[PDB]
Amino acid sequence: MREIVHIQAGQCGNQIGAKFWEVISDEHGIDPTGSYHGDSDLQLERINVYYNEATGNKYVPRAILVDLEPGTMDSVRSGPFGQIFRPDNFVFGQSGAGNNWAKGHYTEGAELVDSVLDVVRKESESCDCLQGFQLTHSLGGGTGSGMGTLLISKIREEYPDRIMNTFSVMPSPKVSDTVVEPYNATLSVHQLVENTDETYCIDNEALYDICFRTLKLTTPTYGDLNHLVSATMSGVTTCLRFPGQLNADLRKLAVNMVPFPRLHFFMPGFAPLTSRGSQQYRALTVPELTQQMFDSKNMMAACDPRHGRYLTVAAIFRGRMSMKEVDEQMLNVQNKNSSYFVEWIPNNVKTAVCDIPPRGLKMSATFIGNSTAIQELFKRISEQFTAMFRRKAFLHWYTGEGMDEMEFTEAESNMNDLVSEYQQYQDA
Amino acid sequence: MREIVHIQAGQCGNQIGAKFWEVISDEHGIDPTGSYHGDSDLQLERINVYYNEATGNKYVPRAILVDLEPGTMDSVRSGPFGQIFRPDNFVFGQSGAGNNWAKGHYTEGAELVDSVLDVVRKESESCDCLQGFQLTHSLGGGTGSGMGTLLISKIREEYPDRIMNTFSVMPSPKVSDTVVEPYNATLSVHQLVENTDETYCIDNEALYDICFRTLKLTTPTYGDLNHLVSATMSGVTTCLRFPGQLNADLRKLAVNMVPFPRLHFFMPGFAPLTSRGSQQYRALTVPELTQQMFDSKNMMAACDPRHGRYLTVAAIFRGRMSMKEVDEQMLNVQNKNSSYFVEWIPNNVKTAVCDIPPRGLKMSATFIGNSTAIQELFKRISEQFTAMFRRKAFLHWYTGEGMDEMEFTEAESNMNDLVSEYQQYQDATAD
Amino acid sequence: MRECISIHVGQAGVQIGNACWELYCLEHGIQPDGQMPSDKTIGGGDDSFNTFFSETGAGKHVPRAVFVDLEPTVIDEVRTGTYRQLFHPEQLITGKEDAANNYARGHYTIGKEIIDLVLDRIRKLADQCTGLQGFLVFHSFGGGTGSGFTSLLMERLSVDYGKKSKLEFSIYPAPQVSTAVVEPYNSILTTHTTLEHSDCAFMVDNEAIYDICRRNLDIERPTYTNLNRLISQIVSSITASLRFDGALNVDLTEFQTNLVPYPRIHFPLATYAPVISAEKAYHEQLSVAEITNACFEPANQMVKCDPRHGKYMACCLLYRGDVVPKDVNAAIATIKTKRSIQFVDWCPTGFKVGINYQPPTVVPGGDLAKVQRAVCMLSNTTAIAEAWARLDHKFDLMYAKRAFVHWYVGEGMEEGEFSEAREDMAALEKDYEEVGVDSV
Amino acid sequence: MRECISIHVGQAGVQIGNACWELYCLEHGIQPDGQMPSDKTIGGGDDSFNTFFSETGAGKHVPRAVFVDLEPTVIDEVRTGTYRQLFHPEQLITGKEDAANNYARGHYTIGKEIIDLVLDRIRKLADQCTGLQGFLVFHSFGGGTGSGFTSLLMERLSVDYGKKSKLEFSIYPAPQVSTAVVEPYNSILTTHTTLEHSDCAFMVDNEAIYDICRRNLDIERPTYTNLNRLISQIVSSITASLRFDGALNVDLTEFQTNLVPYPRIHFPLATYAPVISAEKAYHEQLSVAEITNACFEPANQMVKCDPRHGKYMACCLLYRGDVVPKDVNAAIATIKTKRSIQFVDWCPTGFKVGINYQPPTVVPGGDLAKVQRAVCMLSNTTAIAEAWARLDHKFDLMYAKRAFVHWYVGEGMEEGEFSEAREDMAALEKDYEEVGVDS
Ligand SMILES: Nc1nc2c(ncn2[C@@H]2O[C@H](COP(=O)(O)OP(=O)(O)OP(=O)(O)O)[C@@H](O)[C@H]2O)c(=O)[nH]1
Ligand SMILES: Nc1nc2c(ncn2[C@@H]2O[C@H](COP(=O)(O)OP(=O)(O)OP(=O)(O)O)[C@@H](O)[C@H]2O)c(=O)[nH]1
Ligand SMILES: Nc1nc2c(ncn2[C@@H]2O[C@H](COP(=O)(O)OP(=O)(O)O)[C@@H](O)[C@H]2O)c(=O)[nH]1
Ligand SMILES: Nc1nc2c(ncn2[C@@H]2O[C@H](COP(=O)(O)OP(=O)(O)O)[C@@H](O)[C@H]2O)c(=O)[nH]1
Ligand SMILES: COc1ccc(/N=N\c2cc(OC)c(CCBr)c(OC)c2)cc1O
Ligand SMILES: [Ca+2]
Ligand SMILES: [Ca+2]
Ligand SMILES: [Mg+2]
Ligand SMILES: [Mg+2]
Ligand SMILES: [Mg+2]
Ligand SMILES: [Mg+2]
Repeated sequence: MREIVHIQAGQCGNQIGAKFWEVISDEHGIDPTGSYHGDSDLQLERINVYYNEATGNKYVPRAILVDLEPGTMDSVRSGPFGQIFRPDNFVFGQSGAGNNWAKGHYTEGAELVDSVLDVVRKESESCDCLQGFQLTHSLGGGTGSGMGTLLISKIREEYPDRIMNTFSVMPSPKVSDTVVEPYNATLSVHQLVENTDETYCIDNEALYDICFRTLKLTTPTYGDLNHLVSATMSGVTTCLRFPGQLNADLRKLAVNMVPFPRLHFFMPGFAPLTSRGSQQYRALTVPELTQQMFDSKNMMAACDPRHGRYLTVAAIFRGRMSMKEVDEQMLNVQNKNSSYFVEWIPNNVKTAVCDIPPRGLKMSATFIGNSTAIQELFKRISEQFTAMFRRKAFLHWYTGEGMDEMEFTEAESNMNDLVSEYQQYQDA
Repeated sequence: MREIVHIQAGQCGNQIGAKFWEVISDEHGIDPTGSYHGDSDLQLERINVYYNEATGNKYVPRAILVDLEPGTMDSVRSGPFGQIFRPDNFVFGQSGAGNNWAKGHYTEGAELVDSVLDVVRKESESCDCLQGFQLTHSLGGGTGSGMGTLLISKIREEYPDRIMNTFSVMPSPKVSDTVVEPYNATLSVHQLVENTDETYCIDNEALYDICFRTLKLTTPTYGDLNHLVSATMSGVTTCLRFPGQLNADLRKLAVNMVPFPRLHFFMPGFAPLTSRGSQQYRALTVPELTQQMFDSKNMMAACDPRHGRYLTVAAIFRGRMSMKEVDEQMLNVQNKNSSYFVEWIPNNVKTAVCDIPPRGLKMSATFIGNSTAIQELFKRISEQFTAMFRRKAFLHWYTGEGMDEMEFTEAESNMNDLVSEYQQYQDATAD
Repeated sequence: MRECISIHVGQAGVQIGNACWELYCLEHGIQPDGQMPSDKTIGGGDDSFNTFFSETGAGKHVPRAVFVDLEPTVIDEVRTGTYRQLFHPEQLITGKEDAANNYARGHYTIGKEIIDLVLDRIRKLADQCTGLQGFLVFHSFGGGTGSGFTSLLMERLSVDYGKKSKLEFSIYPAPQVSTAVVEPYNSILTTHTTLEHSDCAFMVDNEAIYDICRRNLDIERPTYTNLNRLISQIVSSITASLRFDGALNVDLTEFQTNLVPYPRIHFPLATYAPVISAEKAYHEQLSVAEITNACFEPANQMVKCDPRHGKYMACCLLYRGDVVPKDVNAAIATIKTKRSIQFVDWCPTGFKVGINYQPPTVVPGGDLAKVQRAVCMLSNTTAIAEAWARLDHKFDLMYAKRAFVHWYVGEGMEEGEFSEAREDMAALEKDYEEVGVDSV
Repeated sequence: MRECISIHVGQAGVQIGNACWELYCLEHGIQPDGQMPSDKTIGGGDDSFNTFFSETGAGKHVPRAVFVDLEPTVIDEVRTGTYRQLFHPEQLITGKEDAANNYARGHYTIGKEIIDLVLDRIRKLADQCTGLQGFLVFHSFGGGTGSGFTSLLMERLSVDYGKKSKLEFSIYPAPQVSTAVVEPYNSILTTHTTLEHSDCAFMVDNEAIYDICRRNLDIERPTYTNLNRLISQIVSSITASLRFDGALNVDLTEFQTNLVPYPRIHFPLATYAPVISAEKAYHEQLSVAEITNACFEPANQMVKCDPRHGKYMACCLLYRGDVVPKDVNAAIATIKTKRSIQFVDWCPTGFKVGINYQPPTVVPGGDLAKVQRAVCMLSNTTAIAEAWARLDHKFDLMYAKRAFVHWYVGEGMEEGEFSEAREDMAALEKDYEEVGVDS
């Protein structure tokens, strides 16, 4: 049955997670009360990947909602699709994490973590062929960053052979809540390097630039940012939700996308870039879809791919289109940018097609790249970490929760190594 | 409920003491029988500080009347507001003191110092929250000089953490009562330097001079001298009797005026001094009040403030004026006279305002200064003392009571140090 | 939920408490008898204003507040004032004899007689909280109670409540309104004694407030009533984040993480705009850009100091009323250029913004004009050390001669506690020096 | 009579096995429910098709087949398809999770747990055989199951059935259709492990079948259905000798005697002609000489190589349809002179010829047109070593940087098995060079 168990933790993780369920529910013909009201059998062929079948022919998402404060919990329970969520899958505290990784990972999160693990199991217990876990969170706060990584460590201990995949939102000074966001991010990236198999780097800096530079949105909101996120999450999970010539799962994804274990951070890309209302009166030729997908202005992570090299690429075209012209246009790209693909991994670009497009678009394209250019992201966070840590500024917010400086030193040393490893294959 | 217990001792003590109660009684709207006949609620807000409530809406002063002789006490009982006082709080003897400090401190005053104490305890115990004691006396006589300081010492033993405030009258030969007055004064100043927290120096020489020169009074009597004292006691106690903060009580005054324990002798000033002269055109303004208030001619002490420096100063204006003008004028005096203010005590001049002016004055201004120039007053006593002691004049008056010459030279050398201290801080700099 | 208890100590703390709670009521629609017709949940609820107001079964909304003073005259006015029915009597605590402008009496001689009772009352309030967040402490630096008793209370609060956060709204002494000569002494003593027990302190320089009331409000001779009405506006702006909700409203605890880079460096500088009289407000409306620029005028600051002679480590802008983000962004952009905002090299040069949508209120008969939008800027700048230097220097002038020191030693204190307090002040001044130095 | 059991492993093996068994039925007259009106001995017999079909008392004809996949979505198709009635539930073995395109996972992790079950289900089939000849194993090179599990199966089959023949039908990986980046890894690993356990292996390169489908059938984007329906035509031509009366390649041992003189060099090239689009309503009927000559055209080979630049070791010609010998001899006489056919000196230069009078059957609704004569040429030429060279080079590019190796080491396989397989591959390449290279 290849079931997937979804977890969303913290404010960011629960707002992007709720948008994800609202988007793919629509695509699978489910309504806010969990009853199927669609027209295609393709919508239900792999519905059990993300949904449990309720007693009375309704579908409930295999999702667990986690937070250290009830604020965002209630915003979801009051949203459009808030009623489709199993009421017993809401685990929350009252104290909050104060944008503090330490509180989320060591002190406040320490007491909620079993309540969360109790639901994961109940939910995994009901899985016929559990495939792995999928987690949504930001890295710049405390609950999703600190507790989120604590859950990953907890879950891997009990399911050491299931696949662990995360949608992780990187912080950026252009959309910042607090100044300690680099501290929170660096400590989390060290966890992710060790404890997950696949991480989608969703960069708030990139999301901001797309909204302000391309979409012409003067004062972008998290709703605008999150519209890009859900479109990306829809596309990047298309191969798991619908049947195709390639019946993909998380493990097959990992075995073909990650050549070296630590290098498991992917750049997502999406085309066409649309806005809230949008309009889409002119459809896009596959040549346009393909050329947009690979431009830096369509990257969901602020990295210039030309500054690096693609180790492995994975692309999906959605809608009624000539699979021949998709093949032609994709092979024309590899030849137009041959020097941005490593030559020691033959045939490292794989493309798939699915005739079911997302809501409000005649055709689209999504793309994951395992590219050495991702090193620019980690470098940017590293430089901001160091400017503060050099003077031990704001450290008292963490040492007052039992943390030592050595932990920070350790965390950054491991992230500079990761930058080095990426640099090592840029010159091959 | 910040009660003060008032004590009057001796002729001067009861004289100026009687006029004090006359004046503040008229300000708070209390008649000679103790009924309230005023018009403003501000008169009864702090009435408890100086008056007890008596069953039936009577207001009795919290005063104790004391003297080694019945003369003055019969008279205070027959003047205005004589019936206001509690007849129990009259404590008089009969042997008298003969203007001899030794008799009031060791022998005669001793026989009577217990009776006075029982009345103090009775009044003190009846206080919601006792504040301190204020004593009106003289330093030249025998009773208020000798036994007044004996009382201060006895009260301090039982109330060691309360405030001890005195209105001490200095002797001047222009109003001379007796020749031995420099002895009594020195022996008293030695007690006041050690056993009181704050002493107002009401100087008979300064009072006589105001009446002669300014008020143009050829034959100034004790009644004329005392109208000046009563005007001073009225203003110097204004911030204790009416709503408002800043020196609202005796301890806050002590903390803000006494930078070193021994230097607790204040120079009072008053304006307008022309209480009943013959030059009209007064047209008193905030600027003129400030100017006059800091002039040697307006000081109830024979010292020129420009011969020393102010450690601290407290000024209170009464009447209807613009606060901003007072502020500006008070600033203009400090700036224009900066050389006469120690630089090491920052913001050492505080100003208070009260809406209620004194009886018969559109506006007045009272001044309390802690100035090193006061050593002029102590120097005058010392050299008059030394003129007698050098020749051992009249010592038998005191040795016959048991005193020894060491007691004289002790008080002598102590007051020499007091002058030395004031000079030390006059020359101290901030760099 | 996440309740804050407020504690008002001494005259200044009590009278500022008056101004604040009167304003809170007019901002939430609470009447002087504690009834809130808009509140549809009787006896309780988890509304944002419940962080500061509890609820009885009769629908009364009672401030989570304790007033304390070592003498009754000031609290007696609350007990018989317009809002006498808002508080239970047990919330108003008074002694019979105050500190006499003496730290020693506030911390020991007199204060020790009433401390237990004050803590017992605070406990009562705390037991009614589902998630106590911390305490707000209002006091003066210069008074005997405001310094001495506050320090004693601060120390006891750390014992009974551990690391639960304590914020200070302190009054810094100014000569135009000072009531005691020894106020520098009391100031340094309480500052040294509370530094390690306080997570954040908002200093209000009485001279800054006095001069603003004079220039901006056209008040010839400001009184405590004038100063206090304007202070409560600053306090209302800072606490509004916890008493209101909104899509763009940011919690003060979030700013707290940005405002305090090291434990001892927890003194933010507050600016408020617009401070305008009705006679002048009528005519000119004030845009977001206009009020934002006013926040970088030295003349509008709560503490006298020149921020262009220092370096910023944090800048928070707390807008309130008719304000949309597009305007704020435009304003900062221009400010960033026409101004000299210099940040230390170890922290990002950004402006943290929060926008409450509940517009500002004015007490009837106040001197401030009613405006459609306002802003309070909270910034951590090394420039505030100037206020430390000035206060420290007045201390040095007196202590060199040991002036007035006998009033403290006579109460039990030792000279060593003066040099100790001063040594601390000296380190604090060096601490501000060091955070501003550039990195290697 | 001697029996053959077919084993289908992985997705490619199962889906190709489906296409073949469907074809077998259309060719022999077996209906989708197992009935055979042509067959007159009910529930018994010793006819030539009994080598692939057993009989029940009720007249049902059952394929001697076994389908094994580590995941059920592909075998469920067989279990609910058109010929579902043809198979017994025990003939379909499905697992829980697949090999994840990981040879290691297929051979070591999932393999250790399913091997015994599969061997038992085969034992049941064998027990029903009076004189089993051996096995035909269908699988892909690149799949984790097709490569990882298959090699372990071949290892055990050699133990359980020593004197039996093992024949292979292997799908060689092509990027146009490949699904994983590590398929070169899986190809080298399984080739090294099966080499000693396979007697003869027919490689089909998906690149060749793909282009034949676009060039000759006019299919823009060929899918597995197109690809597979053509592969089963070749497979059917190869196995027709076992299911029909004849004298050439009548048992799995002749396939080696006639095509494999060196054991290690057991990869014959398959060429097939004519491939004609069923959308061509009118087409000229190619002659024996014309279709025979097309056998030496590169475009028609199952693997894209150049036989002109190699040597021959054995050439088999298998015609189906209207072919009299006289025409074949005439065709061979010409192709000798014109074309460049050079045999190894240690071998006779000639051709073994087999003619089956029944012409090729085409699945109705398929892509291929009905023809009156077709030919499959099986030739053991050193030219096929080109495919080993390209595959070995792709292996070398990745293994040089140790890319993706951690996936295999994490299943318990040790890294040294990689170079041990590569060392074997390098030996194979040199074996080909020596058999047919000159100064
Ligand atoms: N802004 C402001 N400052 C005040 C107020 N009341 C007093 N102050 C200032 O506070 C200082 C004196 O402290 P207070 O609060 O009066 O004294 P306290 O804390 O009651 O202390 P004690 O009277 O000695 O027991 C001086 O600097 C005054 O100017 C007020 O209502 N507002
Ligand atoms: N000709 C042909 N090739 C196929 C078919 N299915 C898969 N392939 C090819 O075989 C390789 C993948 O092997 P599969 O059979 O899909 O894999 P598997 O044996 O199921 O292995 P796992 O999925 O890893 O358990 C790729 O080169 C595919 O292109 C098919 O039906 N026909
Ligand atoms: N894209 C996006 N980023 C968000 C969102 N909410 C918060 N963030 C970012 O996440 C970080 C703060 O983490 P948050 O989820 O608020 O904290 P937590 O509740 O402690 O996990 C900052 O970098 C924010 O900019 C959101 O809805 N969308
Ligand atoms: N101003 C003033 N001084 C007085 C008065 N009566 C006495 N003195 C002074 O008091 C001193 C003598 O003390 P006195 O009170 O007569 O004697 P005692 O009763 O023994 O203390 C002399 O310097 C007198 O001038 C009076 O009514 N007013
Ligand atoms: C090495 O290159 C590969 C990457 C992956 C993959 N495995 N199958 C996939 C492929 C997908 O990308 C194209 C997706 C949709 C992402 Br737009 C997928 O679900 C996430 C699984 C197989 C590969 O050969
Ligand atoms: Ca309520
Ligand atoms: Ca038969
Ligand atoms: Mg947040
Ligand atoms: Mg006499
Ligand atoms: Mg007070
Ligand atoms: Mg499979």
